[PDB]
Amino acid sequence: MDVFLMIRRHKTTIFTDAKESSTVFELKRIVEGILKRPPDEQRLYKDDQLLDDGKTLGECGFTSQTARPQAPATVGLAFRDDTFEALCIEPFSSPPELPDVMK
Amino acid sequence: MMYVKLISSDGHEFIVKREHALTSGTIKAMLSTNEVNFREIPSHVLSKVCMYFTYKVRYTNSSTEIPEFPIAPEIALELLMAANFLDC
Amino acid sequence: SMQAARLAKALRELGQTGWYWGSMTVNEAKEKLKEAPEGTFLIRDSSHSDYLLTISVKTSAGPTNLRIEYQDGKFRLDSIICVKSKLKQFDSVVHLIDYYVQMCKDKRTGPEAPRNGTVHLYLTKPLYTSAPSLQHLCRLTINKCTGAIWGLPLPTRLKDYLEEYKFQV
Ligand SMILES: CCc1cc(CNC(=O)[C@H](Cc2ccc(OP(=O)(O)O)cc2)NC(=O)Cc2ccc(F)cc2)ccc1F
Repeated sequence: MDVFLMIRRHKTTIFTDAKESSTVFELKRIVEGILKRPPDEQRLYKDDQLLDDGKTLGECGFTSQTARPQAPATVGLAFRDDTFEALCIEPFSSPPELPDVMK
Repeated sequence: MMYVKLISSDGHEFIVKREHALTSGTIKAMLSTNEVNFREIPSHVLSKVCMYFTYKVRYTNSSTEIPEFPIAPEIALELLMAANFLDC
Repeated sequence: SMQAARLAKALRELGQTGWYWGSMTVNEAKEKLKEAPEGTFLIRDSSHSDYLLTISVKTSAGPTNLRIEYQDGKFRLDSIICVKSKLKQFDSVVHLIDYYVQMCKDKRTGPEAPRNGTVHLYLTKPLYTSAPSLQHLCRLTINKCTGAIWGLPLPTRLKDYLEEYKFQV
């Protein structure tokens, strides 16, 4: 059923959830409410692969087992003037080295 | 207003449901603009905090078996201080 | 009394666990454990006059129950099951649980029953009543990494927090 996701673009991350039966188009409709960019001006990716707007998240691979609230799956987001931009996701800072006591 | 934006110290923005952000007692005081700037919490810590907001809201009840919340040893010192700063 | 003070603290720690279910009947525990993996456990009040607390745990055969005894300031597993010299005593009941959990994590005990009549308690993961705080989840992780919290790069206020609950479960 429920699938939990991080929708990521550059330095922006959306925490949202959907149903495994939800479509990709339903996902872009979520993006529009929060980011005010219409669905046709959107591209969504799982890893380096573009997602067909009419598929369910399930048929894209987002299972409940793999998209948990404590470990959400990542969806990449690219925006469209005439050209669609390249998918680009800025990484989080890296953790410091573990102190010796804790190693 | 259904969502709020939380910004880490290295400039990452996290958009989460406003109801979710309220699990933090510190955030609930300020919110109860729609953005909060954490100028001492980095993104590797703040992202994990947001995952906890999700997990906490999903798993308040116990009609589902509550799974474990994995925390890498490397963030746990900083995550502790963040969790204590945000009161969650 | 120094006894009564140690028992108050024992009960304080218990409230921190997130897996203390308070007043829960044996049949509610059996229902709540029915679909859980082998070794899943919780602690709850005993419905028996002479016992404070009972462990409920999923075995391969289904949920079973094991009472905890308190006598002269110390906790141990019910002495009905084995000779008391084989049932280690503890000042806190969370520590009792932690011990048996670490025993199984360390593979010093498995789900197969021993043949020489010693204590056979297979415990893996607790059943949480609700999502614990993020602070407590971090405390659990630091406890699984080290016991030397006073040398940690942390404010004294947060070392006092870690000191209130030193267990790995
Ligand atoms: C692996 C844990 C372990 C267990 C033992 C033997 N254990 C028992 O034979 C317990 C006694 C018992 C009963 C009730 C109770 O609950 P309480 O009265 O204290 O609330 C506390 C103890 N029998 C049951 O579990 C049967 C039962 C199960 C589910 C149910 F729904 C109703 C009844 C020895 C060593 C061990 F390591």
